[PDB]
Amino acid sequence: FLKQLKSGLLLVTGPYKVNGVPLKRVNQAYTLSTSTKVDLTGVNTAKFEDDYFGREKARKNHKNLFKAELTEEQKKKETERKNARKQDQQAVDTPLLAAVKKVEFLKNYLASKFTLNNNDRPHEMKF
Amino acid sequence: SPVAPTRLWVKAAFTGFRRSKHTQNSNQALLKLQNVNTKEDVAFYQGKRVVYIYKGQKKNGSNYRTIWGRIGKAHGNNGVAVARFAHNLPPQAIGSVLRVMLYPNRA
Amino acid sequence: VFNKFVQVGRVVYINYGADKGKLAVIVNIINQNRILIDGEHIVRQVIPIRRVHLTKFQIDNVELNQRTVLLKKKIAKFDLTKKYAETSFAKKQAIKTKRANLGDFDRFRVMVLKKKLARTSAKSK
Amino acid sequence: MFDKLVVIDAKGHLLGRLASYVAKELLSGQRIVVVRTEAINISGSLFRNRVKFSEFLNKWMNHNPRRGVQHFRAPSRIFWRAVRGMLPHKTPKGAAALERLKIFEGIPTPYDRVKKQVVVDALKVQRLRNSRPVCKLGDLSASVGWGKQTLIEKLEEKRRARAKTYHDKKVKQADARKKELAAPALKAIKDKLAQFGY
Amino acid sequence: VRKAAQEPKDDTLQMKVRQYVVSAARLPIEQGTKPEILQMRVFARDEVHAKTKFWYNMRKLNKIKRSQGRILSVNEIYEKSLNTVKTYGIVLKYQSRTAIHNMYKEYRDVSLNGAVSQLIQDMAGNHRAQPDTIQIIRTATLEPKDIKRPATLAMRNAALKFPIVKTIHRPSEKKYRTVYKATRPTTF
RNA sequence: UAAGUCAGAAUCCAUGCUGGAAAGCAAUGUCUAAGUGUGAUGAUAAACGAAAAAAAAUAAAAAUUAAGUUCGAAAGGUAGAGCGGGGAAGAGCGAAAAAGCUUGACCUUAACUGCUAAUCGUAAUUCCAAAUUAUCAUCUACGUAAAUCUUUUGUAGACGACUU
RNA sequence: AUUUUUGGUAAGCAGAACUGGCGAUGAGGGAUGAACCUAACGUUGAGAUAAGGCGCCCAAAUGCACGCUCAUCAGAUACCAC
RNA sequence: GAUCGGGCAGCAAUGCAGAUCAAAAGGAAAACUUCAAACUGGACUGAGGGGCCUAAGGGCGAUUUUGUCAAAAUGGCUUCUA
Ligand SMILES: [Mg+2]
Ligand SMILES: [Mg+2]
Ligand SMILES: [Mg+2]
Ligand SMILES: [Mg+2]
Ligand SMILES: [Mg+2]
Ligand SMILES: [Mg+2]
Ligand SMILES: [Mg+2]
Ligand SMILES: [Mg+2]
Ligand SMILES: [Mg+2]
Ligand SMILES: [Mg+2]
Ligand SMILES: [Mg+2]
Repeated sequence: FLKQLKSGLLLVTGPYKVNGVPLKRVNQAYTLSTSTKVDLTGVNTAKFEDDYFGREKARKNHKNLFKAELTEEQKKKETERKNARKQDQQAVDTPLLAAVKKVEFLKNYLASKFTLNNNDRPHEMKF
Repeated sequence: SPVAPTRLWVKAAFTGFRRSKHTQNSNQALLKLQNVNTKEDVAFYQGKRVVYIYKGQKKNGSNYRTIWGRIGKAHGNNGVAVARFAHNLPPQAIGSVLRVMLYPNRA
Repeated sequence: VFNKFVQVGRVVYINYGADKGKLAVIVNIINQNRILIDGEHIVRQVIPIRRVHLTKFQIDNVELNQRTVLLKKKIAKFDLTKKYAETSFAKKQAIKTKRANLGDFDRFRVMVLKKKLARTSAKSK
Repeated sequence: MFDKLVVIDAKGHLLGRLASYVAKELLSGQRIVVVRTEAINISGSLFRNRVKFSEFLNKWMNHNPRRGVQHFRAPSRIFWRAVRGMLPHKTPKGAAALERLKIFEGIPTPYDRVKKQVVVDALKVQRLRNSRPVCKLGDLSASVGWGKQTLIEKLEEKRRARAKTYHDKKVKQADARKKELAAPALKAIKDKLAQFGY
Repeated sequence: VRKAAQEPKDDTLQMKVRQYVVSAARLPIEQGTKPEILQMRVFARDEVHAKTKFWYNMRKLNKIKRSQGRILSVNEIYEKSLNTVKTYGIVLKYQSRTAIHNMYKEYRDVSLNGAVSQLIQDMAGNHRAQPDTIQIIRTATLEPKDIKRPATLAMRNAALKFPIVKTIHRPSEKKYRTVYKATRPTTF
């Protein structure tokens, strides 16, 4: 977790090298808060605010039967946005890898997925 | 591939609808969540969203189908809870396992 | 055989109560189903012998109907605390308490530590 | 109730109770297998339960005995009738419930290996005052002429002997792996975990 | 569900009897007078209940009826020390299908309320008595020289030991309850 | 007689006997042309560790009050690595419903290393395994064994059925 | 039907009194069933109940505490089946 | 200080230890009843389509944001199932 946007969404980085979850808008509701915390000493969040993730959507109109695809201009714009993001990430991920790399298993622990064990009891669990 | 990697849903059973000897409300299903035992523990799931998945002929390229609902309330003092779905669950469903999911996390 | 008895001044475990997981001593036997209970961490209670488990600690210093205070003293002098604390029972119990407090990372660790204990034993030398 | 197949060892279990439990489990989707039925217990004089089973032998469809009730004399079926009694067995749902239960006497092949389970509430020791009367099923099925008791015993012994083999091997090796767990390299990791809240 | 203060934390373990003192006077109510006050000890589960018990006994014992008198007050009595075991005697009259009977009973308990509750349960089970029918004549906390019953005197010794011969398995909370487990419990 | 024990009936249960389409099971003779043939669509009262083998005893013991256990558990990828996992043939053992266990050509994979993850846009089953089996379409094989009717017998028979 | 009643050995018989009810009336409970128990009905969702229940058929306690009981004919409750 | 007993002593005469009741002088606390103040998680619902109104605080009885939807999708029909 990085910071909480004004829209309310959570700002998020799986370190894209470790997780594969690159940089994400997420909802508070859809997540579980672990007591494991990594410091971001490299906090860059000022860069990123809501308007950062837009997207451009095709026109679904009553004359095309809401049958839509994106134009070439759109392919381009979106490609450019993507490269831009790829860049902006390393900025954030970079101090991250570092901070995370200094915590013993935290790299693997981040790489891993969270499953329930049969015997588990999510209602009494301590995270 | 051997299995699905991570399944984050708790297993629930569909007991039946909420009923009296001669009468049944089919609006309220009853579930028993795995390793959920007393009213206290059931309460923990109060708002939670629960799914009913089943398979069938191809509908929009997916061979499965779904009914979504929420556990609302503790039914009786062992672990049993009323669930409401969008479409009241079909009755053969009774023998079966439903997915309790942890999605509803709020402040 | 019959070595462990319910006696005036027995050391008992309170299970299935508001007081579960707590040691206590027995001052009197009220009928055949209920005993009179005390200790540092528990009010003076009447409890059905059913809810209780005999601990194999008999304090012969205890006296019939002993006041809460004097009891607490005798109990302290006996080290129910140290003695029980060494018990396989309390050891296991504490271990449980440990497992209780563990986070996602703690589990994960334990898992990698668990895998290692397995795959590494070939280290003869 | 969620384990894929429960297998219950009916030994020292009380008929009616083991019954109700397995029944519910069945209704709610648990697929069960009960074993060693010949070992189930019933509260009462063996006599009294023979009186009773006799009284049952006595019921029949008048004009045509070969229609309707079949009076089954094996412990397996005694239990089975018992459970069918506690389900709505004429209901398609009840049917399913039934199909889930399989029952045997002794412990047949597929079931050597799988772990046998117990219903705690159903135990003679747990349920009945020690000095009150009881029967084992196979004794009843004896009085009513189910011939296999002797065979089952022999067969059981055979399997007991395979057990001692499994176990002994399992012990020997499992001591050797516990001993080598106390060696230096791993003693380290042991300590790491203990501290970790073993 | 209204607890009297001297009842146990677990409502299960004892009946809802409490011991009351009720006192009233002939209705005419003359001011400066030095009234005859009629006072009685009743065991009931309510103030209301106590009033009933009161009046019943009072109309049997004396001329008075309720339209003829006034209730001055109802005061619950409490037991001194819940720290010791005491042997209580109780003297009863109850009504069995044939006739009416005077009984003397003893219970070892921590409260006179407990003595009574135990008395009622017993009287139901062994004698099929109806609570409403039961009349407690007199109640005494017993001095050792005075305790007559064998199941009472049975428990006086310090050398008292019960092995617990059979332990019926009873999980600690519900959270631990399983129908079927992978191994068999033990007794001891 | 309450526990505990003997004797003991034209009784009861068996033994013997007749049925036995119990939509039960076994052993055995021969055959099933052509392939451990493929394709598409499907169904299975219930896949996402739906994980897990001592035996016996509950008035036992020197000693352990709960499977309130233990084991497994990392990315539904690629390239390497290879703790480890699975197993041809044949040879061993194994029968209560023979379910499988050993050895074994070989097949495979975890730590670790590099790529690849992001635009599936703050959720909508995480559609993939295993055991079964239906339908349609097709490629190869145009064969093999046996039965029945049209005959026959009278050890049987209303007709079918049955012996031959 | 409750209570009160007369003839009658008696009757799920024959007659009377007050209040109901059933007929003309469904719903839940007494397994079952005109006159019992709760309760009186427009279509529908929620909640908490009455009568009655909560081992399984069956929603809900194999709850927590008491007393008493072993039947080679146990017992299991209003109107109810003696 | 006084009683008592289901103590250890003691051969007895007696002491140690208790438990109950308790003087003046001090301490420190539990359960119940009543009446109040306040936090957090759920379920069901949103009838109506104004500018009027006032105790000057508000009332008059849900708004906001976002995602998906072209394909038989949604609703229905016939048949069947629970
Ligand atoms: Mg004999
Ligand atoms: Mg006869
Ligand atoms: Mg009257
Ligand atoms: Mg008449
Ligand atoms: Mg009247
Ligand atoms: Mg009336
Ligand atoms: Mg008419
Ligand atoms: Mg009516
Ligand atoms: Mg309703
Ligand atoms: Mg019980
Ligand atoms: Mg449709």
